[PDB]
Amino acid sequence: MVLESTMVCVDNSEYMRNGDFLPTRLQAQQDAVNIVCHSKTRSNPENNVGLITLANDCEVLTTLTPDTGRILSKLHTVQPKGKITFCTGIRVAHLALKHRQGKNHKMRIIAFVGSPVEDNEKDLVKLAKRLKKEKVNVDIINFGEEEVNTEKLTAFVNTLNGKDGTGSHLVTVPPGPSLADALISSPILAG
Amino acid sequence: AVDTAEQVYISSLALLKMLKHGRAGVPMEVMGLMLGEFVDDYTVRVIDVFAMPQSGTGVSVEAVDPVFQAKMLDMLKQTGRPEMVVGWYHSHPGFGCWLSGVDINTQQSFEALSERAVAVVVDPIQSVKGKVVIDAFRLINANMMVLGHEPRQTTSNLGHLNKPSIQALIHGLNRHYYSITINYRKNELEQKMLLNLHKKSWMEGLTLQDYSEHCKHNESVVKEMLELAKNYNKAVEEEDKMTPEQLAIKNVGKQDPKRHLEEHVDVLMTSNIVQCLAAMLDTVVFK
Amino acid sequence: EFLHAQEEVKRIQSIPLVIGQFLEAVDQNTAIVGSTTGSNYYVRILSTIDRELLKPNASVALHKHSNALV
Amino acid sequence: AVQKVVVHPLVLLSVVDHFNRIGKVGNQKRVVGVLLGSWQKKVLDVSNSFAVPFDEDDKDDSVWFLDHDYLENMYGMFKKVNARERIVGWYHTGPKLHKNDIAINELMKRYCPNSVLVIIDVKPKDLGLPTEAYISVEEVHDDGTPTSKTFEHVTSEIGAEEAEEVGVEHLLRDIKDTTVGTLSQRITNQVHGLKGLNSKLLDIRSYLEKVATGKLPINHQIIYQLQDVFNLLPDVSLQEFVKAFYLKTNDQMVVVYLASLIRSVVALHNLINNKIANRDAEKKEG
Amino acid sequence: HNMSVKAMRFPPKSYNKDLESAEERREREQQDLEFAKEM
Amino acid sequence: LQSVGQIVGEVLKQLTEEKFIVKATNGPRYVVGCRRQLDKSKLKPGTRVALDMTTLTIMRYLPREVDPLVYNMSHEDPGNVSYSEIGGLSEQIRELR
Amino acid sequence: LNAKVRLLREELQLLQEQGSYVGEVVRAMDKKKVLVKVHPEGKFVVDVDKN
Repeated sequence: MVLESTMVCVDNSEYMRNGDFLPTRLQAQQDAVNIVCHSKTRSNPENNVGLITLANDCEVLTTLTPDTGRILSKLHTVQPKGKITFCTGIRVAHLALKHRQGKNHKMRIIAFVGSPVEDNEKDLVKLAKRLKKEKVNVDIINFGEEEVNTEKLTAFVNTLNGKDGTGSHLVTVPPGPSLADALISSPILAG
Repeated sequence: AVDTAEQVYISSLALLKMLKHGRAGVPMEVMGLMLGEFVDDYTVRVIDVFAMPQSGTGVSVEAVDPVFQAKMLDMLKQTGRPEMVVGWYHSHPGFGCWLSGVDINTQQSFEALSERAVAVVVDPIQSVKGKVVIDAFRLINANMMVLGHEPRQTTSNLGHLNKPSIQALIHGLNRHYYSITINYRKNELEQKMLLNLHKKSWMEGLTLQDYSEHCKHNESVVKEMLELAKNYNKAVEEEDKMTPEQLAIKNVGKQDPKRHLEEHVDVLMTSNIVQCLAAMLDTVVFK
Repeated sequence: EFLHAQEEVKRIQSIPLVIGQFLEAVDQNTAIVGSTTGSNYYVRILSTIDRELLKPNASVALHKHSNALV
Repeated sequence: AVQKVVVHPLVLLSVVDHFNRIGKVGNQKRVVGVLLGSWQKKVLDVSNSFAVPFDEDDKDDSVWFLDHDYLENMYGMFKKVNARERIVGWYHTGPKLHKNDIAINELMKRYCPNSVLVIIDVKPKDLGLPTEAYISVEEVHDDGTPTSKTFEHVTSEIGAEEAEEVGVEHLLRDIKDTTVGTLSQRITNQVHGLKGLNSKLLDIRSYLEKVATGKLPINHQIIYQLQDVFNLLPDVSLQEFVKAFYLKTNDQMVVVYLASLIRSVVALHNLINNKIANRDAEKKEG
Repeated sequence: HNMSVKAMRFPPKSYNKDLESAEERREREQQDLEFAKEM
Repeated sequence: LQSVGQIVGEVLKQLTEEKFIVKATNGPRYVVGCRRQLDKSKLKPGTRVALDMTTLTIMRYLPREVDPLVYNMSHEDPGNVSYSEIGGLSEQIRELR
Repeated sequence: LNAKVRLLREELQLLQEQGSYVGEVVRAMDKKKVLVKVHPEGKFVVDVDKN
């Protein structure tokens, strides 16, 4: 019985908009977000969800709210554009987790990857250990044009949760054009 | 039981908020709720107040409306302010300080929720440049009076410093409720900040005014000075030709130059001296 | 202190006002005036007001309850 | 656009206690809130304000967080109690303006196309006003950018309403001006002016010292204004100016002469009256 | 002028008389107020 | 059953921004205040106003009175007589018309 | 100066008392009784103060 506050971090870059899947990866994000937010709503009725975008400079669309329809409507009007600034996006997401009405709630951040990322090893390891210092768990969904062997992501697994605990998890890219939400239905509960 | 040494401490912001809110709705009785804490059972501190929506076409509003109150209480917490409500307040415009008949029933609800609440009444139009009229009351029950006992047991003499007004006695007061003393808490930071009112920039003290209207004003003043000078000796001569018992009443309808010339002298001297000195130092401050 | 004290006496001027006609001044700070209600009164004058403006048929404003010249 | 802004003491007290109650929890540096007020002609009035959750990181000046829903619902909630007020701008208690101010101003320009930024100092140490008012504008020059966003200052002052005036008068029991006359007309005007002028000259001294030795980002508008300042100083050695000055001073002193004469006459009359009236009181006792 | 005001208050002396309104009128006023309150 | 009436009077002039002097239907004249939200540009001398019965503050302005006698006099004619029922004076009727 | 200040405060206090009517006396009586008539009412027979 956990009270959980979730932050969704959605990509809309110019590589994510690529359409290797049967629909555009936009619709993959929409229906994946739909199923995960529905799962988190039946996880606990008084949970709340917030939304932020990844662009040249990140920006928040909705503060933590228990409602669902506003999130769907807000993300439905998004337009694919921009680059990826993963580090600053995670930083402002962590800022949004603070100043939260649910002081007794449990933090949770879910991230989307659909574009190449220019991450720095020392920067990412410092960020990972700092985020551990404040007891923060992060789940990351990589798909589409995946990073090379997700090797940067692997460093996170080495640094972030994954050792002496199962508080974090990573889902690999689903290469097939078929609906990826059904494939990722299992790890979200088995993470 | 309760004693007569109970104290209430009101901040400056709460006072100014409630005063402005009461003055805004002058013709009717607006109301709101306070918030603070009870550090002990001798002193109660109030730190913030907020007004509440009213139903128009009347002069009284029922306090039962849980949605707004609950929303405000759960929203103020997000930015500090973990305090709870301690009572309510409403304003009597130009009447005084008392509790009307319905007011006992209105405060009965707060008494039921918490037995040590208080009611604050502020008079917005009877106060001017000090001596703001604010009173604080609590209710009593008649069954305890049937027992031949009186509430507010007295342990010291600091509770009877102010004698109540006759209009408070005319209404219920001591046979229905008791008043408590009041105090304002002051600190150095807000007091030092607040004294900046009406302060003017350094520009206003170095301008030396136009040299054309000044001579016009002096010329205007000199003529009335001349006329009062001419009228002085007439009143000087007849100062003792009439008995002095009616001397004061003789100056009840017409002006007297003696009192009416000193103000001219004063304003004229002040203006001339300051106008000279300003130019005097300005001639050398700049180049 | 006197400067502060001279200002607190303006508490009796806010709402209670009735218009009347000045009739006579028997002596200092005391007069007789006739209100528009229809009756005359022998009342007391406020100290700080300027006695020079009290002309025979001037119009003045009086307290509602104490019915004193204000 | 905007000529003057007027600030009531209520928002000052609200700023002070908001800063106190939010800084007691932890070591934050800057806090943000939104103002409410009114317009008339070109004069702006500020009445009250409420706080808002704000977060900013010292690591970088490009990351910060505000709340939208909080602002929206709180404005809607204050709408139900007084409909005359409206959003006019925001305030931050920073000692000096920061880099992120342009971004926040752009963010909340949605709710008011003419947002006005106000800076309030929470621990002043001088006699100057605690408030400063800025408005955004687009500036154009030769090269670099067709337009650039830049703040411009607007005159501000502290006003008062009747109820607010009586409240602040009741609160200021200890401190009150000694006399009203040449005293308040001299010290409150002249010496403070000298203080302010010296402070301004010291600040411009400091900036000029920063150049030609240190950083040296030579800027030309400051130089143009300095030339204009140093060219506008009048000359007081001219014969005609001296003659006119002497003529006006000699014209002015006669009035003081006359007034002093009248005062002496009145004093003699008062002395005579008192002596005559009082010498006729000892014999009544027998 | 200053000299004149310096020779101002010499002749006044023995003015200890200080009566405000009355001596026993306070009791009558209090009795009237109590009677009005009772009614 | 939770409302009260208001006295009716006529305004004469205003001393300052917040003070007016008004006369009731009967004799006495009062120096009174006004409501804050009410507009002050419509209060020309001679208009009719409504005042509170416990504080005597301006609350509302009203249109001019119409007497019940004049209202009764305005319209009372169930008759429907036309020019065909009157004869013998066809010249004076033209002179009047 | 102190006497002036105290007198001012007491003068503020003593301005909330009732006024007194003016009337015309027609004729007196025995044992301190007079008959007076004030215009907005009838005739009253009253007594006289001790001074």
